[PDB]
Amino acid sequence: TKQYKNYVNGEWKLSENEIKIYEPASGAELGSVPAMSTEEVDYVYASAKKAQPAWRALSYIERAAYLHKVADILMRDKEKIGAILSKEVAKGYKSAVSEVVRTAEIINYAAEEGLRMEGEVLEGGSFEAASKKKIAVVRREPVGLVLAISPFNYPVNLAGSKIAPALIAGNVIAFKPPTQGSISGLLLAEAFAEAGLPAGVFNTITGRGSEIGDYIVEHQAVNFINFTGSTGIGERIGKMAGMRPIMLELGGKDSAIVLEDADLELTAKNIIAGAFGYSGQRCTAVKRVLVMESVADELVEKIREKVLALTIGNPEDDADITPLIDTKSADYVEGLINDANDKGATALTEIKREGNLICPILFDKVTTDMRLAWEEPFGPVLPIIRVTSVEEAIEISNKSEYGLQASIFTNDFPRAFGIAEQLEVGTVHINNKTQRGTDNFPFLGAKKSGAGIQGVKYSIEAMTTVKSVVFDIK
Amino acid sequence: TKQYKNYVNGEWKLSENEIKIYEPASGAELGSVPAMSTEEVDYVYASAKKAQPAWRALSYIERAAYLHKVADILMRDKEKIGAILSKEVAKGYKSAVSEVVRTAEIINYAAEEGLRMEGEVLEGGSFEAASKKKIAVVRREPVGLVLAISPFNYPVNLAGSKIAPALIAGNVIAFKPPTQGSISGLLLAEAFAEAGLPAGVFNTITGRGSEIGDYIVEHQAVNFINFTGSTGIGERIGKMAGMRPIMLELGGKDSAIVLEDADLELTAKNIIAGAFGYSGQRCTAVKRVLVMESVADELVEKIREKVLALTIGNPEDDADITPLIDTKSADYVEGLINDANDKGATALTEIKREGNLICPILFDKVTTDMRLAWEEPFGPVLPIIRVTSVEEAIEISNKSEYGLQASIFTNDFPRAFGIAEQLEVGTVHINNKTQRGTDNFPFLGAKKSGAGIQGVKYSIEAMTTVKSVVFDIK
Amino acid sequence: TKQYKNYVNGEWKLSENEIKIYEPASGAELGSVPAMSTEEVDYVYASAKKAQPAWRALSYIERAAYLHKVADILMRDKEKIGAILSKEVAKGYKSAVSEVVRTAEIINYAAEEGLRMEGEVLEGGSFEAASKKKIAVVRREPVGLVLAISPFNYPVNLAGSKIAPALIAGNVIAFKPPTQGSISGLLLAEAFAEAGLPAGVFNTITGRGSEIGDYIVEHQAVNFINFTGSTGIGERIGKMAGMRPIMLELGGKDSAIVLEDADLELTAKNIIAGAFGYSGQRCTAVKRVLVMESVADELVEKIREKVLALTIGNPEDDADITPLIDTKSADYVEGLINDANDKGATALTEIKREGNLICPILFDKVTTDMRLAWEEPFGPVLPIIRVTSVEEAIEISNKSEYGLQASIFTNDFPRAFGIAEQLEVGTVHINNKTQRGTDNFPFLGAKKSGAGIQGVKYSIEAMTTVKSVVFDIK
Amino acid sequence: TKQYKNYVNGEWKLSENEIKIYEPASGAELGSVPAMSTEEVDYVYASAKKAQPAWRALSYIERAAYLHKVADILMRDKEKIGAILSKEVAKGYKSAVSEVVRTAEIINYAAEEGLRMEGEVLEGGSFEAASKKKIAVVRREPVGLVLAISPFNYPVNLAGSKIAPALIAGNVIAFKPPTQGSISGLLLAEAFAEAGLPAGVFNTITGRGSEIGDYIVEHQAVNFINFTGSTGIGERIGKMAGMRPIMLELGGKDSAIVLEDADLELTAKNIIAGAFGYSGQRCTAVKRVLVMESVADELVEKIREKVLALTIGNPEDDADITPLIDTKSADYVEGLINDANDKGATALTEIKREGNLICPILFDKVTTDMRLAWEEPFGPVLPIIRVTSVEEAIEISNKSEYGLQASIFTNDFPRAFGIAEQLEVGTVHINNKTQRGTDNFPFLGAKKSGAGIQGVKYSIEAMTTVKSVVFDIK
Repeated sequence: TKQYKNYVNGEWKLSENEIKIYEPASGAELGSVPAMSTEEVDYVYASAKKAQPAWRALSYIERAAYLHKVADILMRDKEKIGAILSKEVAKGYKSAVSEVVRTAEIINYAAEEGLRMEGEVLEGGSFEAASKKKIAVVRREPVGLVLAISPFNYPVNLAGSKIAPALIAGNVIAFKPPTQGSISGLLLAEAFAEAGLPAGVFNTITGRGSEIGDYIVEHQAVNFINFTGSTGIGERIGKMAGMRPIMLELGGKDSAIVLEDADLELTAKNIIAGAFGYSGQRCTAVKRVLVMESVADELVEKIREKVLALTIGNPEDDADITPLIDTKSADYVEGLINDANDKGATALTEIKREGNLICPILFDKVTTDMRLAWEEPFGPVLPIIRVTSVEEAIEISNKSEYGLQASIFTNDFPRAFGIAEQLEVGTVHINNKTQRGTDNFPFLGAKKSGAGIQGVKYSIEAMTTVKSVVFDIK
Repeated sequence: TKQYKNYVNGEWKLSENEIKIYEPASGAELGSVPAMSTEEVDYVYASAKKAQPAWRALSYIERAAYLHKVADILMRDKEKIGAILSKEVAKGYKSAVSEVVRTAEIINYAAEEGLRMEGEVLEGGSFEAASKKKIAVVRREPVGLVLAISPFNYPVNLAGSKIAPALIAGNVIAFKPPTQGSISGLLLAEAFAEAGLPAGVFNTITGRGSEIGDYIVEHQAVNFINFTGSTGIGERIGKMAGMRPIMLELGGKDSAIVLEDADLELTAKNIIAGAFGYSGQRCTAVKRVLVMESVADELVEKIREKVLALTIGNPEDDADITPLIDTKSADYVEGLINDANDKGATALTEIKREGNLICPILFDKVTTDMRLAWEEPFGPVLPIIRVTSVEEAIEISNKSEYGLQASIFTNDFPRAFGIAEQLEVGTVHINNKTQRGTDNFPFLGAKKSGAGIQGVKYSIEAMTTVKSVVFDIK
Repeated sequence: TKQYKNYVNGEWKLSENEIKIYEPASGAELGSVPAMSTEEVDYVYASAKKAQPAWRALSYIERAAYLHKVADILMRDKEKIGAILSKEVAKGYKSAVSEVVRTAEIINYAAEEGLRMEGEVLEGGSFEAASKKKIAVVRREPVGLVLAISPFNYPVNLAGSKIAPALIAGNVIAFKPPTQGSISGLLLAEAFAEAGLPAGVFNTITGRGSEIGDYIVEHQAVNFINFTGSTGIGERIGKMAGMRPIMLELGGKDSAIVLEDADLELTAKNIIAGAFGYSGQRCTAVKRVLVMESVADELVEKIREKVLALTIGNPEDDADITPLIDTKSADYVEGLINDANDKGATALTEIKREGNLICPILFDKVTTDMRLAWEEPFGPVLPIIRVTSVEEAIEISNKSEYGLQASIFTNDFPRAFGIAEQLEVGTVHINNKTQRGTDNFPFLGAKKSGAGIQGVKYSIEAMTTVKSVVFDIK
Repeated sequence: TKQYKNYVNGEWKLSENEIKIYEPASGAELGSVPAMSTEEVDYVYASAKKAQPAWRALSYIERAAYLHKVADILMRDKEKIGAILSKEVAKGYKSAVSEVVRTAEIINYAAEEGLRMEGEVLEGGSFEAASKKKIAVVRREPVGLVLAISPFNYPVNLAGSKIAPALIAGNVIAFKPPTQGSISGLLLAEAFAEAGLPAGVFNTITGRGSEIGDYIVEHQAVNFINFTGSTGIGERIGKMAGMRPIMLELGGKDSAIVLEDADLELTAKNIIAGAFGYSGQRCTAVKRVLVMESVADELVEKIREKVLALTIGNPEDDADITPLIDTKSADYVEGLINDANDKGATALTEIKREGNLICPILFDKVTTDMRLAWEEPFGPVLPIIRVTSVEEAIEISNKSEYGLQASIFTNDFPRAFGIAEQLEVGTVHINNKTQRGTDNFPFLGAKKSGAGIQGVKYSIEAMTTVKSVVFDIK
């Protein structure tokens, strides 16, 4: 079989055992990745800790140059990498190539953002007259070794957004991609290998959850854990971290609040795009519509018609709706569809499943007593919940355990800003669908949606600490 | 006569000659102020330069405590000071007392804003690998001696907004109030004297323009000139400054852009307040209305009626419209009223003048061919100019030589933000009248309206320089 | 007995059970504090969550005014409060009064630091051409309810440093002081009650660890846990926090690195002050001396003599060395003294204990094989460890599990900066003893010494989150 | 003759008249440049003002890409450009090639520094309770058209340090290089032409001072004047600017303060390098040594010997000492040498001049009564002034009208920081020669040495203004 290797301490290494990966859309084998042992994980960390001092000793300019080369290589092989990424996670080909390009953009931006690292000088005389000759020279420093873990829906992009910001500051990296998406993660590692970064500064890890899952997080060598995935695992990682710093991006149930003075055509278009992108397999996606009753009927018809125009099919054909990641996922989405349909909701598009390919579906008349009103599906299913007041919309929205982002469709901005202050989310989009949009902007979530503030600049601050040197002037 | 003295080097001093001040509303004598000689100005500067080093040597906390005491004293004597300020510049009594309270607020805020002064530490390795062991410790420093000159409409408030920000940073002060308003300026000086600031750090100057006007600005001892007054004088000061730093707040012809979807009642109320406050004797005041033709008639009627509700009379009665500062001013405003009325404009309120008291007047159908469409009157007269497109409104607005602030009345914010980017002004108020409002916000003007960015924080940065100390780590 | 009450939802409340507090120096009863039940804790949290929205709705200026009043009241009653604080934790009277004054200073500073809260505006066109009309308006927001827990050595000061920074931002407070020091904590609460803050925004909690210890931390109502205490408890709190934000200040074993070119008299004086203050019961205190062999003998003699000049006795007499907090503590310190003495170290001052009062002791010839070389004693005992190179000093220092602060005594600054970059600590003092010194400066620790960056400004950033509003310009 | 053209509005243009340029070292003709008329200057400005709006409308990312291409082209042709620059200003070949490379570094750095432009959001409730619902969205904006004028000693480097920072922010450029160095300036223009920037955004100007000198500065189309040259011209430009913003880097007389505990070998080496680089034709260069008497004799001998090792000759041979820019310059330097020698100073190296090539000379026993002690020579001549106290050194130093930078050679840093606070300069180098070193660091001068703060980041802030949009939340 086409056997892939891990990049450890400047060497490509196979393990005694391996894991075979198949294509979610065809079932065809793509190749295999190593199934690491805890001893092999120990070697990755030892190598990283060994290389850190010399990496930190380099100038910012040299570290940025390395990252810039990685990005150039990725741009060169985007079609090559995109081809395999498309097949591994059943993502449309064009979209798969876009993820690689966006990974290059974030890597370049983090390189330049991080080389403009600066500290501050504080005055003792600001707080006390007797300490006026005392000043504090404060400079930023890396936290050490960072463990970065990416998700299946963006195995390459949501890896680079952790790796580049960590490396430019002087930290070393141990990268753990998702098993379903590990081949693409190893393809990303090749660019780092070709760029020539010193041995041990960048390493990869692959294996089975029951063998190295808790082990990679609990390890004393790890100084920071940056992760994107499920809420359950995220909660667990937070506890296993102890008092060590973390960054987590978990679930979402983004709501789109639609007022009576909204532009319904623009609203309909943005909701369709945000809700069905990648078959609904996104954390930042419109997952519930809270619309004022007086404009509900009209909005639902626009959305209904647009759903019927979506393409359904294979990754190679660039279909809007592709097969879901695995059988277990489709089974879950199916169970939510049954609950709503059996409880009274009105399905405005046909319920159909062939293999793991679920056709897009719009559900009207959804009530807070239904599972679909609160649970994150991660499938092509959108619920419409009608309200009679903006106050009610705010209550239902904040009632959720999630708080990633929110959309407000209205022509009254001062009012939209007021509502936005009340919503328990990280980001609020006015007259636009939710999105991580513009990686320079802050990205965070409230309640169970996460911990820590992302976005290039914020990721760098998060994965660095401070060093204060105090002395008296004579 | 009640003879006032200047505060110089910890002493109250009279001059051989004096200037008598009268009340603009009654003509009654208020007292007299010294008419300084150039030699006396030389002594003020010599004293200030002598005291600067020891003042700079104090801690930030000690300098803030002094300023806080000045503010407490002003609050104690607000009725006392307000009484005389009301009579000196013909400002309503209540309003006169408000200026003193606002002066105390700015003094306290500048004290606390300035004690939180901090520098930065820069990395050599950001720009060049070879310089990675080189860092730069950058701290703020005062510019030296600051010459502060206040205006007649706010002789105390627009003095403190220069003095406090300058003093907290470590600069010394030479304060020159307007001749008509010098008594109030000397009343402000008493608080500084009672607070006990060291001799020479704060001093006052009074005299005749033809004797010390250019002299006080051209003097080599002066390191910064902070001024508020007329555009002509401002231009002249900029030239006399040479290459020395300055801060100027000059004229204005603020426009209120009214779109077809605006709330006309709110628009009418804000325009009336902004245009007639203190009889129009303000730089930041609505001085021209650019309204879309379709809503013009309705807006003009609301404004017409509100003008008729304004009170007209004496300062002691807290009238909205009080007598103008002097005869020359009323004569000028009168000439602008004749030009417009003789050229065809439609006066919607009677033209009346008794002494230097001009009744408020609204002019409809004003064209760009009239003087009133461009010239700053500084009197109770408001011109209405009708337009047929937002593009035309933007052209007429930017056509002016002034660029202080602007108002936009509309319910479309994204569009308002777009228009705002096109307007050549410092500040744009959406659905509200222009104003220096909130002294923490930046205050500046484009084109002929000024030089430098004001507002507490920005005033401190402006009146300070930087000191960079570079060394290599071993 | 003199029975104290908790301040809950604007009311003073007793519990069914109580805890009697005695004076560590005399054994005399001071009074009693409530022993809360889990239901009573539920009421405190419910009240706080209920009052938060209206508290957040107030302007920054109003919240600062409240805090300023609290500080003024504390200053008024400093002797009154200091008298009892001195007796409760066996701290010298004058020093006890100083803690109250410093608490007032931090409360006032946090009020003014927090009202100058500002956000940022980011450009979409910085990252992508297609997003140039998109901007992000980012403003700070409170995290919700903050649980503040203070230590016994600074029950009032290290309470206010958490409370004020939390309150000014818009968060509500639940304050849990140490049981031994709960009376002083309740005396601090009286100032908050007299200042008139709304019911529910500030509340206190007192009780037994085995009844409400884990309960107060695990509670879902709590959004942030700010704590100062032991490393063991700190680790536990971090785990119980889950993925919720925290702030921890734990143990320390600060080292004083002394080079051959150091000024030995200044070094000796600073080491004596830092090591014996409050009988060694401080986290930021010189706890081990790593001196170059060639200057060791001379330094040890200076330190020896200075130890003999320290006063020993009762709190009311302002003695340098007062009785330790409790019997268990003295027993522990005693065990460390025996280990070192039995293993070969050279005691240069007599070993004596009467009650819980341990006389100050200096130990020379300490080796890394002794407990005293690594364990935090929290008693008047100082170990001297000789080295032969700066490289050895750095290895021994970083070998510790703690990393709060460090001192370097030398006349070569460029070299001191280089060493400082290698030390695994938060703050490095050059030619001065360690200290939290100047509460505006950052205060943090590495490894097991803590989590999060303190200092007024940093405490405010830590206990706040961000809210991003994104929209497109037209 | 090899006739060069100006780049105007996307076209290369000749003028009716021209100016022939010769090589300062050989007298051989290099070619010719246009001698523009005032009408031709009018066309450059009209074209620039016409192109500005569309340039400002592009995204930051697009403007940075353009600048990055300019830098890549310069790197490609460095030998080509360096060859001619070496001959035009008589600069060593290798050094001439270094200037081009450094120009590329600054252009790339300014591109990335400028795309990370961000504003701030301010709270109304910080200053007043009644204004809590009012916020200010503040974003940066370009000033318009920038006139950049470079010097002869760095015609290309000190052009790019103005151009790149101006262009990335959205301003348009009109570049005026020195006549002696205009060919190299036009070679720099070719890179901008090849990079394909829109017509009118970048333009060049060449001509005679008596024809377009005041004209280019006084022109109303110009919004900012950025200049590097002589103090006399700089003063004049400041006055001609009126109240428009400026940036000036003028003369210098940098002093090297040498204390008794200094490392004399390191001191000697740094002084030689700083004083004789490019034959002393630098603003930031050690121009006077203020050494404590007790170590003077030893330092002077080291310096004496090192001067004798300097190479003297032609640009093509990479000599340390090359011929001076013109005859008038050599004549001036000669006059300073005579004054000192005739007044009693001790010349420790021979006085020799052949053509415009003056051999390097060291003058000991210089007194404040000699011209060489205060006047900027711009030639290979270094004066040694002995002092008896640090206080005296500080007085003599600050006595100068110049205040660019300063060096302090000592092993006592706390003391060096104290002295640095007293020195009236922009930058102070501890144990190193003066230099613009690291273009990310701030670069400014006190007194007659300039106006405005340079350095990449500071240059961008200087050539931009602010736009404040204020509105109320509902």
